[PDB]
Amino acid sequence: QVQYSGTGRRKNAVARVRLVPGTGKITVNKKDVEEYIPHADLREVINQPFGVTETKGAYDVIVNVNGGGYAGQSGAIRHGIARALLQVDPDFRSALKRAGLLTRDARMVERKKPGLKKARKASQFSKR
Amino acid sequence: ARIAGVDIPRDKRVVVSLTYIYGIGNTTAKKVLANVGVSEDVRVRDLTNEQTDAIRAEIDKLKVEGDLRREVNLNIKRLMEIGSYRGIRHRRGLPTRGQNTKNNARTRKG
Amino acid sequence: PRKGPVAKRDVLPDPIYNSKLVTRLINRVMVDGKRGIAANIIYNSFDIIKESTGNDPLEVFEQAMKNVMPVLEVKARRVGGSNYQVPVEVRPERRTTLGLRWVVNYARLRGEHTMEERLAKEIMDAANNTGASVKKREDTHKMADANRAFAHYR
Amino acid sequence: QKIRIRLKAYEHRILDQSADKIVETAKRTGADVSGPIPLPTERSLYTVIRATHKYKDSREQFEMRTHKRLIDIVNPTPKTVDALMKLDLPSGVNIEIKL
Amino acid sequence: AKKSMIAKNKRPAKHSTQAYTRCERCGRPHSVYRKFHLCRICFRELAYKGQIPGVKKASW
Amino acid sequence: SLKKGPFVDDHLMKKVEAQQGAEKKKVIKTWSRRSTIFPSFVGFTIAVYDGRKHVPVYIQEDMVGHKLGEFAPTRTYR
RNA sequence: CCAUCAUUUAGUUGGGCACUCUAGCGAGACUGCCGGUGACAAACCGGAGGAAGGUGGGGAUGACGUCAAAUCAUCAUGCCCCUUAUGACCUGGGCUACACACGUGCUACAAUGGGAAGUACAACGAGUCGCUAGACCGCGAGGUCAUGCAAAUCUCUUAAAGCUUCUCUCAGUUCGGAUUGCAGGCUGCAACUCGCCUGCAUGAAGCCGGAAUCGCUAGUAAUCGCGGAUCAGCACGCCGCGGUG
Ligand SMILES: [Zn+2]
Repeated sequence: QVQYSGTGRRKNAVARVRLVPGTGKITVNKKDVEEYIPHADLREVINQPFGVTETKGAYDVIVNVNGGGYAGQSGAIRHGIARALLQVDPDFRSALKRAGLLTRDARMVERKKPGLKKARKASQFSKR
Repeated sequence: ARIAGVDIPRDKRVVVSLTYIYGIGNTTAKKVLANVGVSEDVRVRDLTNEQTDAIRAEIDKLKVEGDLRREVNLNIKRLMEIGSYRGIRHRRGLPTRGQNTKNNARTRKG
Repeated sequence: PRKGPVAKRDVLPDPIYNSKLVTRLINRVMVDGKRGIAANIIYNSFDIIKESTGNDPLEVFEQAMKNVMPVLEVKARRVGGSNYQVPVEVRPERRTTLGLRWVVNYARLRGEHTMEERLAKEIMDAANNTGASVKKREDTHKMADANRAFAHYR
Repeated sequence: QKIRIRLKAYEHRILDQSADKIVETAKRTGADVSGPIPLPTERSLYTVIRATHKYKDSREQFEMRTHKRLIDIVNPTPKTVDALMKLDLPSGVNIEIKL
Repeated sequence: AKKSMIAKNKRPAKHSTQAYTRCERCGRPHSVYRKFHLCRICFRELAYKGQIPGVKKASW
Repeated sequence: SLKKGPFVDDHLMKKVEAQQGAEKKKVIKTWSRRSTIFPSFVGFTIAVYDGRKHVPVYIQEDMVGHKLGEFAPTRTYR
């Protein structure tokens, strides 16, 4: 077969995605994406690159994901799917580029400082 | 009258209404209702006179009455009349377990 | 701040209805960052709207917003030791801010057995010029257009 | 494969230097030495109060990293054993040869 | 009294749960690290001078 | 919770075994406030040091599982 | 680690180092180009390209000086004082006392919730007389026989909020969990004063808190768990880590 592979990262989670011609479906870690991320609607965040460019089918998606939480490792899946689509035809690097969908989100958990309750929350004060 | 001691409430399931007798908590009600075979079904007490007598005769094998208050009362009574460090505290309205009395007596001394 | 004006905090339009207003409404119901609960609440409320004497949840929601949002707000200020209040105009983003805020605040205080039975009912009562939200708007308009007295040269 | 090394140290410079020493003097007399594979670099963390009597709300933090390195030898020879157990430099680096 | 207590610390204890650690330079009994056997503020003093091998200032 | 046999001290148990024969003396003066009241301590009069003095306590029967320190307090309030 | 292959309970075993990962060495961000403003200047506003754009995000790094600020109790040390006692050894007791007043926190006053059953997803760290696999006994905290590991190999460690069903119905309550009675477990020579945990029973105040006052500008506030220093045992405190946002 022919296939297309990309790697997506977001917030302590890394995903390895594979594009394969088919009829439109995605399975992750040997389960169905309806069951793996059955939260409400994060799937409609995942299927956005197909919605903007290469509109819209048809590829079966196979991914291998590990790390982070359920909402991080779906933005990571989106990242990877977008990169793989870029790999198919390089002419997509404009429509995708306009709508984000191509950049890594570098918003990590800020580190805790000493003498503070959290990264920025301080203790309660009393002028007297 | 009702099914033990006095006045198990209406309109609620038995697993909860049986809590209202002094000495029946939550797991005890479960075990009593299970040694017979009575369920809740559904959110009401619409029992039978065989189910009431069923769940009435078994409570007799426990200490769920003013037979329990006697036990607890005479226990604290034996405590305060030997030495006794615990009873001395029982006689002052002060925590009887070691509680570093700076605020922890608002419950124990009002 | 002190340096000068700042940005506007772009929002991400929710994918169900593709409407940034529903996004802000989800963000206002949410407490403690539990967003899936807020989303379930808003979607059940809109299902309740359409199912019972409805046309579409976006339409009646926009009309309720239009009937609630204010157009004349006052600001209590200090001059030199005596404080008063004066009316002023109202820029657009503040308007929708206030609208959402009032609707959620006064649906939270309804007194039924579900946040949906409160939210759907309250924005329906709002799209028909009723409910403490509309009365709050009218209290505001009455405070203004009266306290213009000590505002006419402010 | 019936011979393998392990090297720990606090400086990756000295670590890589000695790893190249052993790899070179191994493949000079034999063949097929698996590369100096890197291991995940343990780290510790020590927080301390930097004042002798009071002021808990100002501290100073220390650490101690420990770099790791792995080398496996394939098909030794009655000369590699000799030419290996003899070289010894340098001082503050741990060496542990297990068959 | 801090010269008799270092002596009393080094003799074998009268019961299992009667031994306790002290610093080795000084005799400080509070906040000693038992990988180094050094107290809170001899550690910060010998870390500078680069005498303890390993330890250095951390930032990330 | 010493379900592996309750706890007396040897000196205390030695003294009580030694007097177990006849009618007893009030001079059993021990510090030993950790010991429990075995069912043989009845009728005697133990002296329990409370950090300052030796308080005597007469051992009835209802006090048979408690400790010897529960009958000689140490704080002196009012 | 498992994409192209056979295989089983499985990345396991044959195979491979493609991908992820680990960690050495390099690249990359400079108002560097393009338009306008402005004394043409510095600088500011907008665009292109790029993972990143204007000190990209965070840490370490604290001048001359101020408060005779703090510490002779970490350690040193000038002067003064004690010396059959202000030095030294032992048992038992305070340091935990309670008419009250002030500060810093935790748990709640419920339906955006309480209870029952099922299904998921992390990261930082620790381990030899230590971390305990597995099987069995106990309602439970735990116990017995035993197994791997001085560690990317084994273990601590199936995270909790989350999602899906079934209930309960606005009440001082199937909310809340203080206080007290009885029976146990674990460490320790020994848990009365004075430990932590388990089970059954009891079921307080509290229905969102005046004057006044605090924290915070984005993966931040709010909320949820996990680890370890100290340590036989003992954390609502402290230092870190990540999830939803
Ligand atoms: Zn020291």
